Amino acid sequence: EEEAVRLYIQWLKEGGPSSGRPPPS
Repeated sequence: EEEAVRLYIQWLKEGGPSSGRPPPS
């Protein structure tokens, strides 16, 4: 897809909001 979204993915992949880290843009 990209990298931008990909980090959302990666974010989400590691738990997203449940992980702790802020959403990537």
